[PDB]
Amino acid sequence: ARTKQTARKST
Amino acid sequence: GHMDRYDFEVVRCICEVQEENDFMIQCEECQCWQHGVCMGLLEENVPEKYTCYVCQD
Ligand SMILES: [Zn+2]
Ligand SMILES: [Zn+2]
Repeated sequence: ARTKQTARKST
Repeated sequence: GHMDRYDFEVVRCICEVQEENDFMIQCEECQCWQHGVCMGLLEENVPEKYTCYVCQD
């Protein structure tokens, strides 16, 4: 099962 | 129909939103993405074969 995470913009 | 009968990276949660939460997982059957916390999964629990409600219910 593929997975990803995020929290803020790419700066 | 939007599927084209192809398997694509498609954010389809029970939320009926393509929005991204802090965590998302992909269905092993149809490739769709979901908020794991909506599906009962976390980055701690990610299985090798998670089935999505659109496939498993
Ligand atoms: Zn959700
Ligand atoms: Zn599925």
